[PDB]
Amino acid sequence: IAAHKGVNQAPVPLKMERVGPHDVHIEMTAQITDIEIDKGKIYKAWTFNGQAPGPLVVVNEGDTIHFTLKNMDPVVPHSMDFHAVHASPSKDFIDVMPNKSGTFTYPANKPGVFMYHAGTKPVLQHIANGMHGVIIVKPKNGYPTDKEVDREYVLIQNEWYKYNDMNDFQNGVPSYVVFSSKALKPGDPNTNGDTFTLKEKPLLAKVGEKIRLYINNVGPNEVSSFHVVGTVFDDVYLDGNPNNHLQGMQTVMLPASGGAVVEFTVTRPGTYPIVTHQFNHAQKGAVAMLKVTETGED
Amino acid sequence: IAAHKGVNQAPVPLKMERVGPHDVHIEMTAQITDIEIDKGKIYKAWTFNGQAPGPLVVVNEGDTIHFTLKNMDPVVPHSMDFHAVHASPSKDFIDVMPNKSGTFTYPANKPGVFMYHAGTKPVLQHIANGMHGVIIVKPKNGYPTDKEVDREYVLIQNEWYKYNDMNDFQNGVPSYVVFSSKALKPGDPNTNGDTFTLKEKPLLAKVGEKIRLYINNVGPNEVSSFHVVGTVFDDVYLDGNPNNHLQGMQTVMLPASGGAVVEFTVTRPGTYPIVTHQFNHAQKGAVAMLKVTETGED
Amino acid sequence: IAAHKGVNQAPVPLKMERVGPHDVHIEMTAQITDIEIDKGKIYKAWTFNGQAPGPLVVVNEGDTIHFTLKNMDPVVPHSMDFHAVHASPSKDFIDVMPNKSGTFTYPANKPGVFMYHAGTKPVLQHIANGMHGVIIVKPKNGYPTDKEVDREYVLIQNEWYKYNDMNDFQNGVPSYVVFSSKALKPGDPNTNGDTFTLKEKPLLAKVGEKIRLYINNVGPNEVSSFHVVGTVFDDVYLDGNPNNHLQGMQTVMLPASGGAVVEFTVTRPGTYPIVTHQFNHAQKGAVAMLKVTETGED
Ligand SMILES: [Cu+2]
Ligand SMILES: [Cu+2]
Ligand SMILES: [Cu+2]
Ligand SMILES: [Cu+2]
Ligand SMILES: [Cu+2]
Ligand SMILES: [Cu+2]
Ligand SMILES: [Cu+2]
Ligand SMILES: [Cu+2]
Ligand SMILES: [Cu+2]
Repeated sequence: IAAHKGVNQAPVPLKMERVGPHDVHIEMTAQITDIEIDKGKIYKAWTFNGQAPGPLVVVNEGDTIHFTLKNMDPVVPHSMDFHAVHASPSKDFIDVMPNKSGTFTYPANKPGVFMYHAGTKPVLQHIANGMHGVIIVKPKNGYPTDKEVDREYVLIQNEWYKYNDMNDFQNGVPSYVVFSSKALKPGDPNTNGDTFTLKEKPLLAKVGEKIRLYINNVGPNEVSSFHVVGTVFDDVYLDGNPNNHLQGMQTVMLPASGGAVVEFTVTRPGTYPIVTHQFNHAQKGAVAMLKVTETGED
Repeated sequence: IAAHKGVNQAPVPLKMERVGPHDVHIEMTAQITDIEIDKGKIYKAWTFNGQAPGPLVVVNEGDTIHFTLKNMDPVVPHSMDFHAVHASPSKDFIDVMPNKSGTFTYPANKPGVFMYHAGTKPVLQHIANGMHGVIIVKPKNGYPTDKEVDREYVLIQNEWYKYNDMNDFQNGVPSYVVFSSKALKPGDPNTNGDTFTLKEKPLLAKVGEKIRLYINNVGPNEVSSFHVVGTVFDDVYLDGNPNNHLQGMQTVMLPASGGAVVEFTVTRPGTYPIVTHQFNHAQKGAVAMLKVTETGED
Repeated sequence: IAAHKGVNQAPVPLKMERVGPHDVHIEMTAQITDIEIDKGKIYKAWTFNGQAPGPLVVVNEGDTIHFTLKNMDPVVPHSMDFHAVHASPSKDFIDVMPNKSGTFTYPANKPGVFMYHAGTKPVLQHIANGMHGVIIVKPKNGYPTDKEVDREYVLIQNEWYKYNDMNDFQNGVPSYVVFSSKALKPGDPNTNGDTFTLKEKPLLAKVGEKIRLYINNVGPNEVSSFHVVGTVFDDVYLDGNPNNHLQGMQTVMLPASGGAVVEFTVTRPGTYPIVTHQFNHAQKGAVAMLKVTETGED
């Protein structure tokens, strides 16, 4: 796109603030930002807020979201679709023009780990170019294993294709499949979908801890066979709904846009790979690392 | 196939009649019928009764099916496999020769949403050319959410490939992935697997209604990440068995031949897309529409 | 690999012996063995013990495994990863050098049907070349349907690609997808992943029996849509954990490395195909047969 040549808009922080016991304001941008998806490989991504996947959003079950999208893209309109919400797509997920802002309101009445993404036609084009992310809706009454969990992180899986190539998006194998982590608390890593960061800078944990991961496979195209090497998932909640409760899974099958809450215990010090067991995708980037130390540091 | 050149057998209505409290007769054809799978693109499909996917069959849990296949194909034998039934495949799912009829009897003792398809070797060839469909077996004691449902439809997902090309069937990406709807009651739409009909003529519903969809992904080759934009599935019964009960799913992962009953509420007027979240497949046709109005009409 | 030219190491039997009420010794080899994966097609596979998939391992819930790998490969190091166990991957799943042995100890504290595989980088290369298998961990308190089961078998699904071709492994469609069976009791078939053996020499059962299959899809890359023609799965335990209990499924979706225990009744004499319903994979080998006779013999 001619109007994107040379464009690299610095990331803009997510803005959220609660405005009522059950109402939250959220302000995001659509912007064009260069991301290093593999060593030496820059992708001029279409993003929310300069991250791909976009920034993490967390709300409570029953919150109504008052969402504003500010479109910084000079020529391409964009929109927002939250899987968490009940809304009219043709009224509430509509396009925002270049250099304009739009505000939309809708309720998040279901707990879980939901994909969000741009909903502008062709949707495949907007997602593949990077306009995806996760919103977590915390269950009012928690998860029955809440009191067993020592530490938690968010992981997202996505693919990257040949740059803005709709033929490749529809008919080709992914060039890269990647994990990224999004921060839940101060001190947590916050990364983009790439082949290397979570290998060189693993997530940290302590020997003996039970770890919870909030995970989603945003695609656009592949399903995911999610597995942590050296453990078994004690408990799994499909899409993060506390009722969808499985136990003792080695691997969790996730649809495109599929989410889960998974919990597992790390019993020994060492480095534990995290992968999608579809190992062609793991070979093309989709391996993260969890470093388990005696203290949780290092 | 030389004997199929110029052949276009007009669709023949499904014949069903109950013959006992737990016995039902079913008569279908195998026939060669031109179907417009994309605008300007005719596929000379191998079909049951001139539809692809074939006509909807509904029986009750515990019904024994007395099934007759009349093979109108001038040269290719065909057969029928109902996933709903217990049967001997080598005795009951056997080939019917051109211009011949065969009758087979077997019980449907499990509730749910089952694929049916031709079982003639090579099975891939018969399914890919269009010989697939759904049979629903209604649970004797219903679903626990039966009294919450306001309206219901059937949706089927299938792929189309290069015409009768076994290399493409085995090794290539689908040319099209499509939704079709099959009528449950008088007035319901009844369509074929194509890229456009359910976009131009959406399914209809009323603001505030809870909708049930009986769905199956007949393939032949892909899995499906089934999602309705702007809602969350309140309740999901995997393969339509009332015991396989999930709640609050954003997206339902379906194997090839996999079925489900899904229920969701539409809270606002508008047009709600229905897709497989594997968006390369959605881009190649697999998007339907649900139009929600104040009255349910229009 | 030059040092593999002409190499064909005869299969070596698995060695297992119990050494305590909750401790078991296991000794396996890594070796290079020619396997006929399709008629006239030899694959010089990287294997455990000269089989691909490797030999079946069965232990009890709560057993600690004292595992020894003897690496017979003249030049390539190999390692072992059991999905059943809790372990430190960077200490316990480490490489064993050519002509060396390594011993590792870890507990199997979860019931189910688990993949095992070599964990040497690049892992895709070792799995695709044949270093995969299944370990079953029997539940301390069994399955609630144990008393209904008349007969049981193990089936594994895997793919084969162009010989040791990392480009094909990552980016290409499988050349073959295959089933194999591993013996649970004296007299059971024990076969390798190929396109023909379980067609020409089907598994045997008796009319009216309820059959249990322990199944795993080891990949490396594809998911599986597991289906037995002519029946419906009465009961399914995902990953073989008794808590993950589904009923009345036509087809069971399995991730790469995904496992299940499935149970179904065969009501009539005949030959029942077993397939992955992703029929491009079935067409390329992934069809087995179950022959049901009045006596269970023949
Ligand atoms: Cu507001
Ligand atoms: Cu966009
Ligand atoms: Cu979506
Ligand atoms: Cu009759
Ligand atoms: Cu046919
Ligand atoms: Cu079938
Ligand atoms: Cu020992
Ligand atoms: Cu190896
Ligand atoms: Cu593994």
